[PDB]
Amino acid sequence: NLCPFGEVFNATRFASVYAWNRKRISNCVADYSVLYNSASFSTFKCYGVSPTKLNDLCFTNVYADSFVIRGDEVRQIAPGQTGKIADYNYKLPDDFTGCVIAWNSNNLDSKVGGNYNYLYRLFRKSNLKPFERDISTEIYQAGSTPCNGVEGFNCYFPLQSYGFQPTNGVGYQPYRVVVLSFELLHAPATVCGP
Amino acid sequence: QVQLVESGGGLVQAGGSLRLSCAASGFPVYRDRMAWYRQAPGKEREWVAAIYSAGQQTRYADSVKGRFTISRDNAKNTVYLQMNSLKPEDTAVYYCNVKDVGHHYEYYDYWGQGTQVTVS
Amino acid sequence: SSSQVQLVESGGGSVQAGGSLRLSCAASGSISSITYLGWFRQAPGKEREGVAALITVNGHTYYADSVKGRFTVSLDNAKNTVYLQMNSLKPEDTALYYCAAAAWGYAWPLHQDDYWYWGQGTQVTVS
Repeated sequence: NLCPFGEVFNATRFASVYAWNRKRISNCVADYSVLYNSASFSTFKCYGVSPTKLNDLCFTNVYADSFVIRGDEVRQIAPGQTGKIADYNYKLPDDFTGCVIAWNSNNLDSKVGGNYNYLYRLFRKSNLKPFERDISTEIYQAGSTPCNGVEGFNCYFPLQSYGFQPTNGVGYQPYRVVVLSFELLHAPATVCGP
Repeated sequence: QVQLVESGGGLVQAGGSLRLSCAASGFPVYRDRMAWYRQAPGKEREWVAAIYSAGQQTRYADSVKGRFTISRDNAKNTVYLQMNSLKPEDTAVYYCNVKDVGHHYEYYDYWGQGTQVTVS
Repeated sequence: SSSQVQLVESGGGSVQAGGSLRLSCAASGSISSITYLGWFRQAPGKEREGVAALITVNGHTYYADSVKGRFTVSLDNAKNTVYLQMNSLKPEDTALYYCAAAAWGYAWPLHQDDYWYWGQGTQVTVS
């Protein structure tokens, strides 16, 4: 059984970063080299392991999280980061073992007149936990007074739409991002290389 | 460049109705949030209604919760506010509003000129 | 000093506009762990930016727009040495040039704040 990475990487539709999607990978053989050597990604960072040794390793599980952000935010998808993306949308553990893979997706996510379909969370009472997912859509209470389900003074909608315009600079562009997380449990390893 | 134009207000005797229009250009009308606000003479700008692309689709202030209905039209890139059962208390200038984020992660609030609604 | 990768760069100097130079960067240590070679640049009064990059396993290259079509980055595994051929030089290329090597994969654009093994920096002047 070859690991089904095309289903995640070639998925026709990607989630907004606040409702990021997750698939689990187990009991298969992954060929990382064909992803790494592919020339289809502008970022392929790894944490905890060298990308050149991935085909020699075995893991208990793999998790493929995927979403869309802007390019100039791919640096926030990494342990120890801060800001709205890492704090209210997608947090990585300090001891993250995995790899982050990102690419400009104007191919599929460009829209004449603008694409405002991708959203990110703006406010939160506390920071996310590593791999927590907040998809709620309740009004955010930024004051001592309850909001009672409506906007008002100190009461704001918590999500913001990216203004992906064809005219934008190279950093304010839609980037599809896939995070492979390698599970290092004290268990049999079911996902190995060739 | 982003642009919002309100239209459709005017003079109405109580119990009447109007349909305010917000013509948007520079951005698709399907997006995170489009809101309608009120400013009466002497008072401060008041949030009235809003439509969203995630979560509950429409929200309304308590004072208009059974009388107004907000809707979007993607063909004409417009957002409508149907106001029924109008009262003198609804008399104000009506604005539509969107919040955009920019290249430097800054937020800016766009508004139109507004339309006057007078009820008697 | 205690880093398992050591870069020594050379080939700098001055030259007149329209001329060419060839910077070289020779590594010693954990050669096989290096995944990515980036050339950075700091001109007078500007931050250190990214000029060019080479993915070691691939040969794939990236170039900033200010040097696109004039600079060429290339690899030599016989000598464990990466090269930056700078053609059609103009005075705005006057800068301290740095080579840097990563082991964590690759990422474009280059970013100073990633973890890099750094070279010493060789001067390049064009008038």
